[PDB]
Amino acid sequence: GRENLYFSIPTLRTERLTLRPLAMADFPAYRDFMASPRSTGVGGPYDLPSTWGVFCHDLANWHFFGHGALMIDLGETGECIGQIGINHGPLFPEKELGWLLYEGHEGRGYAAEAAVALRDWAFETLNLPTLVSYVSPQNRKSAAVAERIGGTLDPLAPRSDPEDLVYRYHQ
Repeated sequence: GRENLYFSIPTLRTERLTLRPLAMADFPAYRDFMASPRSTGVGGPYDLPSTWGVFCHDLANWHFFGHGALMIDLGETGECIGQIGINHGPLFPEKELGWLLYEGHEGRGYAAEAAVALRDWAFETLNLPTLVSYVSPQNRKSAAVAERIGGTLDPLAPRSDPEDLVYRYHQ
């Protein structure tokens, strides 16, 4: 006669990767990257306050928008090799897909694999009408990844830096 009347951030799996929520343990390697010349292709290097602000933006976007950054781990091993994310808020004119890999992990298709997974998740689960990536015109590596995952340059797209390129993705 009784009745039952009373009733988060994703972890995505790809072929080779686990894309999972940010944790404080991740900050040291992230800061190492962001302080270094390696980061020039994501607008770096950055000072510590700026690095902390981006890391917090990366996590907080989930709460605010239902999308955000995920750390990239290899398989079930827990080895963290970089980050993939979708960004919005006052610093991004449109919802924006970005990625980075730590030193030693390029050339194995990891960035594209992570980007495809989060891109598809956004289009499928969030039903986003579009998605972009902001890429500096000298950044060959990011331009190649963007184009591979189906991005096309959009010269009319808004952007915070007039010298940036904008890749746009669809469907």
